[PDB]
Amino acid sequence: SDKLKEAETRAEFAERSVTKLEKSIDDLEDELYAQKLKYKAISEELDHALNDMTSI
Amino acid sequence: KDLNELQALIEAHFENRKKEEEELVSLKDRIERRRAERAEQQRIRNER
Repeated sequence: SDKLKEAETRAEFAERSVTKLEKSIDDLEDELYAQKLKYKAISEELDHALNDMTSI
Repeated sequence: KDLNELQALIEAHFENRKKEEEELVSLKDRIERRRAERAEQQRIRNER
C-alpha cells in the first residue's frame, strides 16, 4: 500500500509538470512567432527600400 | 564596379536569407501542425 501511494503521487506530480511545460512551450513558440513577424515586416520594408535603391 | 558587386552581393544575401526565411516559415507551419497533433492526441488521452 505504501508503494502504491508513492507511485500515485509521483504520477500526479509528473502529469502536472508536463501540463505546465506544454503550456510554457506553446507560449514561447507564440513569442518567437511574433518576433519573427516583426523581423519579416522590417525586412519587407528594407526590401522595398532596396527596390527603390535599384533606381538610386 | 564596387557598387555593382556590392548590390549584387546585397541582392544575393537577400535571396539567401529569403530562402532561409521560407524554410523557417515552413518550420513554423509544421510546428503548428505538431502543436495541433499534440493537442488532439493529448486531448484523446485525457478523454480516456
